[PDB]
Amino acid sequence: TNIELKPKVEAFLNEEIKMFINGEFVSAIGGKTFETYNPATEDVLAVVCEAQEEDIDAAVKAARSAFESGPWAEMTTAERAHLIYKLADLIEEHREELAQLEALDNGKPYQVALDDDISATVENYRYYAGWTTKIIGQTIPISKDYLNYTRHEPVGVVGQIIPWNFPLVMSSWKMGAALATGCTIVLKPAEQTPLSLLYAAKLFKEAGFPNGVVNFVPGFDPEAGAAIVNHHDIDKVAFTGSTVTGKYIMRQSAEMIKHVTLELGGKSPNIILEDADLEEAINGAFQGIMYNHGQNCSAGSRVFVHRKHYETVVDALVKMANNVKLGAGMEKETEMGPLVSKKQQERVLNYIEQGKKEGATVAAGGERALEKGYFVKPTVFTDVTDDMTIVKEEIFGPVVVVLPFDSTEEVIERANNSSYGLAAGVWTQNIKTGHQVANKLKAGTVWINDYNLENAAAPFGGYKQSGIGRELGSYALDNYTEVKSVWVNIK
Amino acid sequence: TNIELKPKVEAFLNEEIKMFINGEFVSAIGGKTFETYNPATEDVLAVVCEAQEEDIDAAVKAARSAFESGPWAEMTTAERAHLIYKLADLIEEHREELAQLEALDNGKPYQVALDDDISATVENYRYYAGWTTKIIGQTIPISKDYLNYTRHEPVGVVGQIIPWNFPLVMSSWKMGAALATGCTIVLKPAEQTPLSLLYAAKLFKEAGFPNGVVNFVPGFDPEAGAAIVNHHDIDKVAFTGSTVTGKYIMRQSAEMIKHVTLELGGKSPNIILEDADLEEAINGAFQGIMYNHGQNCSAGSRVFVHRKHYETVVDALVKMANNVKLGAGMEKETEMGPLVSKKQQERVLNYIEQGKKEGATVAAGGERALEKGYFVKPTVFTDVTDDMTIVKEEIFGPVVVVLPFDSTEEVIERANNSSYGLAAGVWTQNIKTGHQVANKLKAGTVWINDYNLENAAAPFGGYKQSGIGRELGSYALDNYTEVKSVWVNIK
Amino acid sequence: TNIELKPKVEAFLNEEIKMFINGEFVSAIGGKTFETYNPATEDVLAVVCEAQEEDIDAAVKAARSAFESGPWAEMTTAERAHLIYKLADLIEEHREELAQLEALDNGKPYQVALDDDISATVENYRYYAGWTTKIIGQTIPISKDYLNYTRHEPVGVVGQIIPWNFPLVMSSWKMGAALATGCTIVLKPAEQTPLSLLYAAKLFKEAGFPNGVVNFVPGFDPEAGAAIVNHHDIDKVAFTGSTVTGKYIMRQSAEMIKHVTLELGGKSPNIILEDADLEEAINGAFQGIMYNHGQNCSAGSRVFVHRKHYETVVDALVKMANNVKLGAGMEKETEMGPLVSKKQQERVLNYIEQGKKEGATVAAGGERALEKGYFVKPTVFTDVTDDMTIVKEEIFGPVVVVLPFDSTEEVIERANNSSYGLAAGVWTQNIKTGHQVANKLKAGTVWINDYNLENAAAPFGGYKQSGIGRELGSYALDNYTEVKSVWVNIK
Amino acid sequence: NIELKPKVEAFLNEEIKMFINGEFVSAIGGKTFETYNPATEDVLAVVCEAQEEDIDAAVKAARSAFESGPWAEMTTAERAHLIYKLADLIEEHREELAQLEALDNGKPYQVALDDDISATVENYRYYAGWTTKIIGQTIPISKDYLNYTRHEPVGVVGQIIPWNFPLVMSSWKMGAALATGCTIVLKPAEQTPLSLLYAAKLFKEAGFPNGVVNFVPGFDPEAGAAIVNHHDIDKVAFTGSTVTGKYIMRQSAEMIKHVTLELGGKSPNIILEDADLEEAINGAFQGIMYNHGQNCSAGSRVFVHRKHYETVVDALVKMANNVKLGAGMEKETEMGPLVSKKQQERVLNYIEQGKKEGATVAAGGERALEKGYFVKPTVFTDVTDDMTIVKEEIFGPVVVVLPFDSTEEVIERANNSSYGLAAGVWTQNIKTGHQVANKLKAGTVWINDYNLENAAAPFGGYKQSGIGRELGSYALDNYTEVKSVWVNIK
Ligand code: NA
Ligand code: NA
Ligand code: NA
Ligand code: NA
Ligand code: NA
Ligand code: NA
Ligand code: NA
Ligand code: NA
Repeated sequence: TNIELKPKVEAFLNEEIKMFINGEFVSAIGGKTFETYNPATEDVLAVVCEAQEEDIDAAVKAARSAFESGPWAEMTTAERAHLIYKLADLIEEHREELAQLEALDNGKPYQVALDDDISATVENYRYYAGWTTKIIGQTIPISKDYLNYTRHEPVGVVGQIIPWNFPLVMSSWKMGAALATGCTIVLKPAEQTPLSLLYAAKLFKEAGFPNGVVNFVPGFDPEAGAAIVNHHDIDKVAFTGSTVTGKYIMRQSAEMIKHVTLELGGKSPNIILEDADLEEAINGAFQGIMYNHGQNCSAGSRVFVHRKHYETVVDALVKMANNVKLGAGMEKETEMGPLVSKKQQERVLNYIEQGKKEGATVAAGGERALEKGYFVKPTVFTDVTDDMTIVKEEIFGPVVVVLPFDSTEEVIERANNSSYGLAAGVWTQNIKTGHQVANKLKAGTVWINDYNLENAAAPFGGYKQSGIGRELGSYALDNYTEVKSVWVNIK
Repeated sequence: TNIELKPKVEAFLNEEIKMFINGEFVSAIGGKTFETYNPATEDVLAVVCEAQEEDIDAAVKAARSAFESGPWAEMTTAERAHLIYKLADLIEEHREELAQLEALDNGKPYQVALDDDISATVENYRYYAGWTTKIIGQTIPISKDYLNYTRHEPVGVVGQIIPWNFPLVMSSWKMGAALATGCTIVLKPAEQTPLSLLYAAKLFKEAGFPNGVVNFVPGFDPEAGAAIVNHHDIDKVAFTGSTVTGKYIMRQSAEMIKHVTLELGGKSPNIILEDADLEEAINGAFQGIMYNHGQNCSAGSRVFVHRKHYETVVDALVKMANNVKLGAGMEKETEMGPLVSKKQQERVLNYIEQGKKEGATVAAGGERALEKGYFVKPTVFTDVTDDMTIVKEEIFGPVVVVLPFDSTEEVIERANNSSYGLAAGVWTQNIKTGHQVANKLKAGTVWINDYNLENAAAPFGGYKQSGIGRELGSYALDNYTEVKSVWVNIK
Repeated sequence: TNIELKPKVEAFLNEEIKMFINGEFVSAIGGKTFETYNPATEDVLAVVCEAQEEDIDAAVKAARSAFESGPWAEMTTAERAHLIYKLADLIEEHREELAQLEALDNGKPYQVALDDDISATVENYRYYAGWTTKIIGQTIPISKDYLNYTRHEPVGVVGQIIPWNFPLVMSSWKMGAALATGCTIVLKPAEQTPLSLLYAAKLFKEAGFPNGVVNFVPGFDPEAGAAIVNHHDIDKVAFTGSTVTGKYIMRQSAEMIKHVTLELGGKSPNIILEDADLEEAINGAFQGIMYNHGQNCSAGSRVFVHRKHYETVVDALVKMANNVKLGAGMEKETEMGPLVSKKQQERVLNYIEQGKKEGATVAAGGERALEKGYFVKPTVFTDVTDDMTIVKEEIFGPVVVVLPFDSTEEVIERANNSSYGLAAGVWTQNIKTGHQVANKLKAGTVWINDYNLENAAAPFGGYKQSGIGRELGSYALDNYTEVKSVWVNIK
Repeated sequence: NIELKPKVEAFLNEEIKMFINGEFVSAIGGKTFETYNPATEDVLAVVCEAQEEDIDAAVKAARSAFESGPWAEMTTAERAHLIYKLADLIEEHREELAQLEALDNGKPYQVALDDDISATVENYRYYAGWTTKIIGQTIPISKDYLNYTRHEPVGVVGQIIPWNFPLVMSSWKMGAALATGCTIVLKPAEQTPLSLLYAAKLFKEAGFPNGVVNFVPGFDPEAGAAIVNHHDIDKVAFTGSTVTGKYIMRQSAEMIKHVTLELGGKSPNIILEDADLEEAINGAFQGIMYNHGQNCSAGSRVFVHRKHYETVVDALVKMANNVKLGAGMEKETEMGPLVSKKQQERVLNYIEQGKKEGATVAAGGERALEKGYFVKPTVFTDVTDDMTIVKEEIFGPVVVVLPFDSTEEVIERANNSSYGLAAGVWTQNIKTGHQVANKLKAGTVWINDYNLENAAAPFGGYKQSGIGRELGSYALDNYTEVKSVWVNIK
């Protein structure tokens, strides 16, 4: 039993989905299109204009112009704040449309898209609306003969690329901080998930964003992706997605000495210590990995359990795994949707095979589910060791690896022995051991007796090969900023 | 008349010069040595142990181990501040020694190595010892169910590579900020100028630095340099030198998703507007380019002159160029010493040639000077245009191009039309013009009615191809930190 | 002639004006009422419920209980930020009603209350709405054995008392910062101008403020004001008004060791140096004193003019003083309305007399104007000396004193020679002088080539007897915060 | 028996001079007063006595040093250097300063050396580092203006400090004020002027230009009032009794002088049911007995969960009777005398008042030894919230121990006080520690510890325990005026 389609999403899917360049909704200069799918049913869900290299130079020129002259270059910070703020309101106004688009286009459940994704995107904008007037430089006291101050100047035209797992919320992670600073934007959504953002384009127009401040260019990584990465007149690039493609972007960026920001993958450890509150910790371990179908860079894909509790938690995770209600995002019953694509499904089925072939046991799941659509069963793997492919590599599906350990110093050593370092979970009732452990984990975010919490105000990012830089909080601003130290001789 | 050699610099130079690894003075593991020259006389100044890849490896291991355990991992921020402070005192103490080594090894005049270099380095250390206790994170008010806090953790083992133009002071730009955050160090000084730093090693030992906190690995870019940029166990990398080599570093760093900071070359404009205080602006224009033999990334290598004053400044720059007293850095009368090497003298005479062949006029200088040593005459070029190699590329010598202009909007445009953006100078008595112009120039440092000022407390660095990141100031600390977001569930 | 009453101000004025306690519009417990006047006609404007000691108690209990429990105490910073922003929207929707109310009740011209007062009140609440999410504390690295962190906790219930010269805007200076930290508020408007704020009360309720977060108690200083400064359960106090009463408030606050923030009077200098753009400076000097009929603690009430220009600026100010069009605030052609009260007209006419008695000359104005109304003619005094009453005391009317000077060193001395230090203006085209002079003036804000500019983002407050603390900008938050330093032993 | 350092003997062999305008001077009118050794009750030294006219010479010297000459023209680096040189000298003279503290204040030598001197050295080192990092803001409002703020030194500051940590308290005051570029008129307590007056040599030697610091010993109604009421002092800072604080703020009002106050307390130290009991017992005991209880943030109220009450009472009584009482300059002393006759009497009198309202003295409750201002460490039992000794700052080694049955009950009883200086929480639970910390109305909260202070971390009172914070970056704001500059560039 189904969620009735919102009239505005009907009217929107009923037509070719246009790109948004220089204030206008447009086709690709050359007329190419591509299809996005409903991953639950595998039908074409919409036909979308495809940005080629040439649509990207157009988007760069519009952003370059909006950055140098016209209202965006001349507004006070109070006016810019006010724009970002009205955007937040219109989005909030269209919350149901956007959540349906996310459910339909990404696959995730409607009600979680609404409660989590949409509300976070709104609040992110609202939080960044707030920074615009508060991005301060320094005055530095050095000597009587000089006034010394710094300016935090927006770097300019920003190229941003985002993946398909939290489409709209990620557009906001990118654009809220970049906009707060006065930059202009050329942003490409993922091929699997363009609809969320191109719908939101209506909302930027209604809010009154001047022409060119924001430019949305959907398409493929080798064409629209590359053309952004390689553009001579883009001042800075931010990317989230595969550790692999990150390497590429940094390499390409070398050429222009362009600042890079990278939010990449993870194999984040979720540590249940001997004195954890097991009630809570089991739920955390399960939510840790299963939330968004495991399609989450910071998923707790390695669940470490003290030996005392090992069997209890395996038994619980197994029971909860076989209980998940799989089905369509737009069906009210659904607890976990399908994976985003056929390719994504095949890759995680592959990993499960490698798991088996390496000698690990599947204690639940391990295979596809349902009649059509890209589903996989929640999977729990057991009898696992540290050097196994499934324990080392990011799978990006509802697949968890559970790992006994015997001492605190041991679990920190094994949690840290990864070139990933996005996130980590620690479950202990003890005040001393919670901080001591959090301190010693090499990870950008540590939750003590929780997991998977994000907020506009708290920075998020990787150590080691999980990333360069932070997004969210005050920290994300520095990425979009170029520091100028002015010395005024006054002797 | 010669500056008399210091007893301690004589003893140091009488022996093979050792590397500094894990608290110990040592030879290269394979016993290789290389020679470093006195650029005034072309003699061998010293023989120096040469670090190979395996030496770099021993430096990383010693750094990794001083980072994870032992006194440096365990001491309070106050004990760390004190070490850095005592270091600065010890340097102040051996100031004449270090100044002679800079005169001898690098070439610059003794007195200016004493008053500028040694003194700035001492001051940089003292400024940074002050940060150690004040490196602060946030507590973030989000919700009554969580304590949210960030930690600024040292990134770990830091690979650092510096050039030959301000050898000691440049070692402090790297080490001050890094050590202040708790980081550990493997640092390579330039093949041309290893002595300052290797002498200074005595002082880190004497100050009581724990073993392996700091490691000094003299040698070549293809060997020691590459081994640092490629090492898998180095967490972060910092480099200053050619935009050329910067690109290579950034590209290799991509493999490991390693954070990079780059301080690179410039073609910095020094702009003399109509209402300049002309007597002042003339000296700033001459000093802007001639200071340190023009071997200065932020040299005012393009002097822009409002047309009314163009002839006047040229004549002055010519008369001044021809009066500089060239000689050995250890002779008392010397105002400008030799260029650092035969290679550098060739690169610069070459640029001058290209200058002549593209139609520019050599108004003063234009050739080598004296019987021996790597000397080039201070050089003034007129009848230049924006598209000339000599006006577009970094020469890295005492060579200046003078350009007339007719309007402020014109000179703004022409100053900015460059891939570089390290520094700029503007001279004007007017309150509005000063800041308007400063705001409009794309440059990491803008001096209004001054030039070439640096201080520990003020960040320095390039826009565009002049770099990524900042050194000095609070800002430099961010380069050596990883931000950890901790969520403490208190529901 | 006349601007017609808005329907909603008509409805509001046909009725007894109710107070606002604990989310309810109420009468005084004892049912007392008082009158407020149109200063243009002397007519009764409205009758208003009069808060007594018992009404303050009821207000404080409601604020205390809204601080300790219920939605305001539970809600996230995001929700709290959102309430403050919806408030600002409503104030903007009612912009015309609020401006009429201000013109009618305080006396200033409608157009300026609308363009200045209301828009600045909107912008102040928009600005602080952004802060609630960014009131950050510190994590302080001291020793591995501890976690150190500080929380900025809201002080609690705060008592705020404001004057009559900018009634609504001044309510936002106090409440914007206080509410952003999560404090609750008991606020008393001036007896001359309660209307704005009590109309604004609808808007707090309609925006969804929880019961008791905000409580408005109109009345008199000996009853309602006194009950506020003396109340044992009010945690913190903030006042703006005469230096005299500030003294009283600070004294009284000593008995409870209560943080005080005071915003008081001035005798601010506006200084025209030899190389000023004389045209902009003349206008700047005239607006500086004449804006808001001189009822402005930071009015440029001593105009210092370099000798070469004295006569020119005296002529122009006399002519300008003679030309201002005096009229009711609700007549469309009026440039300056009347002073707020009979008492105020009397005090300033008295100052004028005194000025005359001490041997100063009245170059313009110096007497009442029109048939009815608390009007006073814009007034210019010449032949003044530094120890005269009129040049030392705050007059709070459209009365200015013009003094010649001969050197920069001289005018700095004379400007600073005052117990006041609220503000200062300097007019010069020279980049050195503008900064030199502004560095040496003892004033909380200094305008170089302008005057009377305020913005939510820039701090305002006085040196010496002009006050304690700052309002506006990030700085104002500190006044409403109590710093907690937490030590977590993790040994 | 610890022997006098030769430079300490030299210092005490002479009348003790004030320090004004870089000069060691006698009082203009020639008055002197005595300071005593509170272990032996003999005069320890005869000190020049500052009168109103001396404070007035000090303010002039200070005003002049702020407004012109080297202290007003130095780079922040030069100024930092002077502060660091001071810290070194203090460290060089650590044994001398420690002995003076032990002799003048009464505290044990080893503690004076290990705590007081090292803390004061650290404070100056810490603040020397700030002088270069006192930054203001550049504020992006509009393109027509450059907006920036300067954090300027407020000017000549007036500082008054108590006798319980004489040298460290001179640093909490001077460190942050000097870092901002202010100049100083400082009065040490009449009971303990010596450390400061010795340290004055080190300021001169470090190269402080004349009149940057000026030290004026004497009495609160003469030198003290002169400072608070002086027309040319820009700002005032005081630490001492809640009562003198009211007077200070009261007087300060007349000139709209910024006040910073650090005052008394009755701080709770709360042992919950899941504390580590061995650790919480030691902390409860140190928390009150450290520095003989003459410590505004002494945990003078120990709340114990009912389950553990009798256990901790037993241990506190045992440890209270174990402390070794004696002279500060004697090798084995763990706790010395109170600072004066008047203090010893105030405290015995609080003891009487507790007995007579019905509390039981489970240990101590009377003077100790033949001569000197000693009182036995004292533990109070059968106490209720209502009693004098439980509401009022006693300021001696006297603890009151109270049972509680619930976390809500103890939080409310801890908070039910006009004080809020500090608090301690003992519990092994991660949630409970931060919830409780969050709820206590107190400027610093220690979780599983007590009495920790460090130059980096703010210290200060809620409610009547003070206004403002000292230490940390926070302290700088008290010594600063914020100037907001607008530059029209339209
Ligand atoms: Na799709
Ligand atoms: Na990384
Ligand atoms: Na050399
Ligand atoms: Na750059
Ligand atoms: Na009225
Ligand atoms: Na004041
Ligand atoms: Na004494
Ligand atoms: Na207080």
